[PDB]
Amino acid sequence: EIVLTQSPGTLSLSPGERATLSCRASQSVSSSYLAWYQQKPGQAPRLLIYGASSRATGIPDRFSGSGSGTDFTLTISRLEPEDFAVYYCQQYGSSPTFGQGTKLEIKRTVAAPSVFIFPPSDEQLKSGTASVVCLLNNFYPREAKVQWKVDNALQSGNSQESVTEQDSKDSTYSLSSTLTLSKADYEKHKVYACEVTHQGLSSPVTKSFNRGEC
Amino acid sequence: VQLVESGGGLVQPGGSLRLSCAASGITVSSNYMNWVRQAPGKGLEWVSLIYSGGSTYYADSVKGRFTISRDNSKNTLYLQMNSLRAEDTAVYHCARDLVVYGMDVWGQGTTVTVSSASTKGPSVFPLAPSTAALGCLVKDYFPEPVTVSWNSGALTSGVHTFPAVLQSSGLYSLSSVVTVPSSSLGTQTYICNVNHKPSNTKVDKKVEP
Amino acid sequence: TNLCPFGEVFNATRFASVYAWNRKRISNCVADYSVLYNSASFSTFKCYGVSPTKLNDLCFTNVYADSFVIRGDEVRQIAPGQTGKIADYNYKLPDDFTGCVIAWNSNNLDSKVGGNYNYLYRLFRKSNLKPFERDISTEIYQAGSTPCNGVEGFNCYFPLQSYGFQPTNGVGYQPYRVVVLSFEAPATVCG
Ligand SMILES: *[C@@H]1O[C@H](CO)[C@@H](O)[C@H](O)[C@H]1NC(C)=O
Repeated sequence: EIVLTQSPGTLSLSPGERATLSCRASQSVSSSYLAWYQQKPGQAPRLLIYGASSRATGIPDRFSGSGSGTDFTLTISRLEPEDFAVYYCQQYGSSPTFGQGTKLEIKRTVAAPSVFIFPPSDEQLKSGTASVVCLLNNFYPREAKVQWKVDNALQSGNSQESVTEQDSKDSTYSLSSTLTLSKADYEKHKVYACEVTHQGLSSPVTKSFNRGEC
Repeated sequence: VQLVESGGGLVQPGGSLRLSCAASGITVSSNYMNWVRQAPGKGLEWVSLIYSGGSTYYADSVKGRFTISRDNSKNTLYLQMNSLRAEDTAVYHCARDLVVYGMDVWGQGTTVTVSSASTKGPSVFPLAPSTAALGCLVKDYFPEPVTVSWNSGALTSGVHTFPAVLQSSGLYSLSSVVTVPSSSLGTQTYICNVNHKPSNTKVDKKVEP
Repeated sequence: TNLCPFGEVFNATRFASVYAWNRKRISNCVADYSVLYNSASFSTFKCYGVSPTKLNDLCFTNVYADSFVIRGDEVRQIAPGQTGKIADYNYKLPDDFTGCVIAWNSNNLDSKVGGNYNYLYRLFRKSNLKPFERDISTEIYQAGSTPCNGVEGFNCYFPLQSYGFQPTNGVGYQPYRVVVLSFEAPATVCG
């Protein structure tokens, strides 16, 4: 079958500059079929390009398709604010397939996160479970690592993260990682730590508490 | 010129559901027609295609479980989904396909949810500080969504409500935080307001150090 | 006892677009089919309802040789009980098809460096072809309620699209020459 791989996963730039999104097919592929779609948050996709180079009606001059063979390229000559969405390419075998999407994000100076760790509330330990939350506030770029450690043992497979949409004011991200334990297992260890790695930090930051110390 | 999906709702795993796509401005029986879904935080997945002349084609992920049809007299494309799994949870779109000229017309989608959980109101736990940060932990609720404000809507500056995560239990969970000047911790009351309409559950928790 | 003009079909310098396939009627001649089978210059040579090896010892009232150009991908559709834009809108074999289907790569002969757009296929049709139907209409396809009246635009598209053939196309996207032999009152074609 056909497998489209879009690069980069995330493209970061600022209004005015030129974005060059790439689509790579796993085999040689017909240029008659290679469409580009734009998707903005909470909205159905928009066809921008068909064939490989043709602008759908209503699509502005900035958008421009190129490529043939296996490498295809969507270009936005002079970015505008509304152009910061996700972009998918598409091909056709006996049926459609899509690329995994490229994110178009606003470039910003590096900003390190404010980190905070929250121990489980006394109400929850009654219920019999312990959530340990660690917050990373207003950072950029989006790529951060959250390593939980319990008594200095790196914890794998009992955490979940989620991340906010890029902030419309200061173009930052915020991330919340939750570590979930039983009351029983919680009461078996002392130090709970959250170690955050990020480009704006010269060395990782650890916020930690000691179970049972007011 | 529109495509308007209906039918989407909550279904148990192994159950079934029929999505409707009432069209106007294009007649469905004269076109190639597609169902494209998007799972939470994921990309576009083509799912099924139907020719004007009636030939049909499916993605391996739904082969045997999904069937695509139409109804010339109602100008309506259908998608019947059987044997539903947790992974068919997504927003489903119909597009018109011109093959060589792309999919030039799309619907805003209907959302399908597949899970084996019953509705459960959330537990709100405080996230207490000892710039300062405090928050609310809205935990173990089905289904979505919940609405989180702070101080009955007065406090907005510095708020972050995070996208929910679906736990192993099949139950959702989220966090809403705010970063306030540290000095103000002992002068200003911080209460977050959690409202979960499905369960008739509203909570006002007070977050203190 | 004149030999059959199979060469005139297989070795024709010009083949036809599949939407407007050509049909050579074959009568009043003797035909050695094993002579084709043992050519071995064919990538598909799949016979339905009869044996290739057992064809020579047979007679038919009439033989039809249908021939056109499609793309590698699509040769699989020149067979009974098949779906696709070729099987549905260009060339359809009946379910009780009882002939042979023969095909070979024609990139050296049918693809141009600039792009060779002479071969065409039908992409838009309201319903499928009946078996051995030939649709040559170029009426503007009407995709919506308001009628085209011979003016392209939204919901009004030319029904025929062009294969672009380039030698650098991938194998499946390259042109293949296809000859279908149909086997069909006193007889006139034997071995
Ligand atoms: C086509 O021409 C070649 C060259 O003379 C010949 O060997 C071959 O048998 C011909 N094919 C047919 C089907 O007559």
